Order: sequence, then structure tokens, then C-alpha cells
Amino acid sequence: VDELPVPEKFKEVLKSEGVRELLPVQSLAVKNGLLDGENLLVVSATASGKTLIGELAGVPKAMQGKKLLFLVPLVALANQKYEDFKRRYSKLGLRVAIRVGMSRIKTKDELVVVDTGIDADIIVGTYEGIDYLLRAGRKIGNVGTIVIDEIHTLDDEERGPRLDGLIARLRKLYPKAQFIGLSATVGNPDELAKELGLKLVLYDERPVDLERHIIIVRNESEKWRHIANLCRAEAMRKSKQGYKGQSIVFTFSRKRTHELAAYLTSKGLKAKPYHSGLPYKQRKLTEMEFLAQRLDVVVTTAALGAGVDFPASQVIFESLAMGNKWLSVREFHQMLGRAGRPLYHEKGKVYLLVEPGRKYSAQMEGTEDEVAFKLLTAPIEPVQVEWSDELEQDNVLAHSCVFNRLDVIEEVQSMCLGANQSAEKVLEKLEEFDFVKMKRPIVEVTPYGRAVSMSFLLPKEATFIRGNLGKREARWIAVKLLPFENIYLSGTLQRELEGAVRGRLSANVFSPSFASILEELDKVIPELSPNAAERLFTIYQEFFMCPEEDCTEYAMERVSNLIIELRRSGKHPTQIAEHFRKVYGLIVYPGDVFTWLDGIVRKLEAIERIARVFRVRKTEEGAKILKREIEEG
Repeated sequence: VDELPVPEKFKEVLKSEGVRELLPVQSLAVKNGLLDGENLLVVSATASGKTLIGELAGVPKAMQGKKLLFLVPLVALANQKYEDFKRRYSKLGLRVAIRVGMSRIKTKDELVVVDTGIDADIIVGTYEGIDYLLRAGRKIGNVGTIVIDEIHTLDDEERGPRLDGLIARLRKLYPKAQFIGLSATVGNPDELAKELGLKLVLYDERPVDLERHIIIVRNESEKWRHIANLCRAEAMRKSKQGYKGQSIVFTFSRKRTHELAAYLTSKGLKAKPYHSGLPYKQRKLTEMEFLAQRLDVVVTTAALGAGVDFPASQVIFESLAMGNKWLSVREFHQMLGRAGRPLYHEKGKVYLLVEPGRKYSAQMEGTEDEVAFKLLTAPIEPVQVEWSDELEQDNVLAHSCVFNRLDVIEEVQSMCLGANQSAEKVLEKLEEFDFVKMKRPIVEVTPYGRAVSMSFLLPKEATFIRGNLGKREARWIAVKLLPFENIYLSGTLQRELEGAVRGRLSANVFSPSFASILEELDKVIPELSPNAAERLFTIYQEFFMCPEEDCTEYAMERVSNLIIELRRSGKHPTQIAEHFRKVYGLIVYPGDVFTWLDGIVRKLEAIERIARVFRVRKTEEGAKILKREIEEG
């Protein structure tokens, strides 16, 4: 530490936090010129404390006022990091604040987005919540260092392209700044690091080299018996001190986390589930409970993004799918990245359970065995960034909302790596719609284009709202744009229908495995228990008594409107999902419900912006009224 050219009050704040020497990833990053101001790219597996690297580049600069910016994909990742860094460093004189696409709904189980001030010298934020501000043309100013954690989210083909465009814009904004790209391990560090102008820091080693074991089962029930036995046995382990052992299970769906968790509770094990769609109250309650040697088994999916600080002595994979898609090698590896490091004492253990020839669906490509060999012996895939036409268009429109001049826009577009086309192309394309207008060689960002880009909306969505202004209510519009999708079947009903159709059934309600049942009332119906058939027909009534032969969108919208009518009456997501279970036996998630109402309010703010642009006052005052009626209930 003392041999590092950084301020000494900084060093004392650090060493009052328990730090002695550089981790190998960070010794390497340092000796790659970190402290001189070089732009660097660290690729090292998670659970190697990648996060820290960012601070190393920006705090000294921010110590003289050269503000530091940190960006993360997730939200609770943003909160965990924001709280950490404020609490560590405001003891120096550094105003620390966080910016997101701020929360809008108001209930008792969620987070208020405090401290969104720009003149604060330390600035944390999400990706969309910041791209929203730059698409509004707002400047930050004194930012000397720019850091991007968990950046490999670029390969993900939804957030990746907006991230590429945002990064090209930010390279245009603050070029003197020291750029740091943090990532878990990925497949193509050499060439990709070349495509950015960043000195590469590879760290493929596992900070904790795991010990890997397998089991085989001939069916699911022996599989779960072995799971119970493995978790009981790992629960009997000790360090030199009086100890126990704690275990994690990566299953494939959330309903499965619940099933497995209550099963192992029935085997006396202290076991519980964990995923997003859970009320934040008991979710972080259970994070805390497992931390303190209270729980034994945690049943989850790969929905364990970063920010979830979770130590286990042993990991178990009941399955290798997420939905009906086999895991990726990087996904599986990051699932192991919560094995090994999490065991404080022993070198972590891994157990995967395999049914031979088992395809948990029919569209999977390879049976569980083939996928198992795939995941274990492959290296990690290369990140894939391909800009679909409209992602390219929206990134171009964001360029316009930030920058005004066609030379600047063309430069930033050439700096894009998913760039398949130019900027003048897309700029004439939007001049057609009057989102921007071309007075060569300058591009004027019209208020229409400004609002639509600020709302992160697709061109198709923008033109749909443009067409159906006034002719439709605000509720109808924002529901058509974003209906609800994450509702599933009660276990009783799903298994009665797996056994009643002689074919494989999807757990969700919007699957063709469900429509086949629906078109066969007089045939599938006369096979059930009284209660099961009762709820089935009640559901067919409320959502599929459809004047059209296809009933999918009718079901989706009826669900969304029911959710709305519950929220305005004064109800909480808890009471909403609880009622759904009570009346129909339908699985709906309060985390999902709150997130979807929040997104619906965002869409209502967008429609409000559009109606406000054109003097459309019906939808303006209706969207204001409904926005508040849903925010406060």
C-alpha cells in the first residue's frame, strides 16, 4: 500500500477498513499503468473482488474534485455499491450520490431513490437511468474517471446495444477521463480489448480452485433424495471451530425453488428459496438469515446477479436449464463463482445431478448429459453484439439528443462496434418521421425526437402512440405497449394437466401446451378433480371466453387490467398476488407485479410526454391522473 502514488488520507481511510496488499488482479492492473491515468480493461471471474478496481482510478481525481462515475446494469447492485462507497468515503469530504431511472411506486417494501444531485463529487448509477439523462441532453461536468462494472452484459442482446451507443457517446464526452472496464471472465479478451483501445488485464485463475463432483440419478425423485442427503451431509462438516455446512441449489424455475425448498424443509433441513419475484422484505431477510449460519439450504436460479453477497460451502445443480434453455458456459461458470470463494474454510464442492437422456422440454438441443459435458469442459463464449435495425436507430437518435452536429454523430457512430450502417442513413430515416431534422451538416433534435429517445421507446411503439392519440385511453395504450407475462399455474393444476394430456406441459399459461388444452374443453375437461376442473373453467371464463379463435392477447390484457383495477382500489402487490392465488390458483409474483406497475407508470410518463408535445390534453390529464392513481393507489 505505502508504495502506491495516491493521497495518504485516502490510504488511512482504506487501512481503517482492513486492507493490506493488492489482490493479484489488482496488483496486475496497477502494474499495467493504472495510477498514471491509463485506460484499462480487467477481465477476471467474479468473486475476485473486481468491483474495487474502479475506485482505484477515480478517487484521487475526485479528491481534487474530478468527479468519478460508476455504472452498473442492475439496481440492487447499484444500491449495494452506492451504500458501500458513501459509507466508506464520505469520511473524507466526498459527496456521494446515486442516479437511477428513479422508482415511482410507493409501497412499504421497496426503495426510495435518495440523493440524486449532480454537484456531488462521487456519482453511482444504472445504465438506463443514466442514458435517460443523456438522452435529455444533461451534462455532468467535472467527471475525471469512468468505470463500468459487470460490463459483459453487452453479449445479452437487449441491454448490450444501448450500452454500446452510450459508451461511444461517453467516449465523445469525457475523453481525458481514465476509462476502466470491469468484467467477469469472457471468451475473446485479446481481440475485443483491441476493439476498445484498452490495455488488457486477463485473470483466468479461480481465486478459489474448486473441487468438483458429480452424481447420476435415473429419475427426478432419486435426484431429490440425493439432494436432501447431500445437503444434510454438507450440513455435517466443521472447521477447527464448531461449525456446520451450508448449501445452494440452482434449479431451473422459481416454482421449482419453492417446491424443493418446502420439500427439504419437510426433511428437517433449514431450507428456503430465493429469487427476484419475492417481496423485498423476506428476500433480504433471508439473505441475512443464510449469512449468519442460520439457514442450511438456499434454492435459487441463476437469477443471482451481482450485489447478492452470498456465502455457501457447497453448490448443487438440480438442472442445467433456465426456462427451456440450457445454461450458457459463462452463466454456469458464474453460478460456480458462488461456490468456492463463499466457503471461508474449505475448498468448495460442487455436485450436479443428471438424469440420462433427460430433456425437461422437447425443443432443447441435446440431453442433460450432453449439455453437462458442454458446460464443464468448454471455455467461455465470445461476447456477441449485433445491433438490430431499431437498436441502431435508437442509439443514433440518442446521439442526436446528446450531440447536435453531423460530424460528431458520424464520429460516434463509427466508434460503435455493433455499427453496421452509418449515421446519415438513420438520420435521413428519422428526418422522415420528423424526430430529427437535417440541415446539413447539422442535425436538429426536434422535441418529438427528444421525448421519444428520452423514453427509450422503439420506433414502432412511438408511431403507434402517435397514431392512437386521443382515439384510445391512456390505460389501453400503455397496456398494449407493456402487458403482464409472469403468471403461472398452481402445482395441482400443472401436474393434473401434465398427466391429463399425455404430453409435456409448459408451466406458464401463455404456452401452446395450454391452448391445446383450451381448444379441447369437451375432451380434456372431463378428466379432472372437482376443484381442479372448477378453477380451470373459471379461468377459461375470465380470460379465454374470447370472440376470437386465438385468445392470447385477450388473456394478457385482461390480466393487466385486473392488476390495474386492484392497484387503484388501494391494494398492495402482496394482496394482489394473494387474491390471485385465492380465487383462481394462479402464481403471480409481487416483485414482478411492482416492477410491472413501475414500468407502466414509466410508459404513462412517456405517453404524457408525447401528448404534452402535441397539445394532446385528454391523454395528458388522463395519464397524469392515472399515474398518480397507481403511484399512491
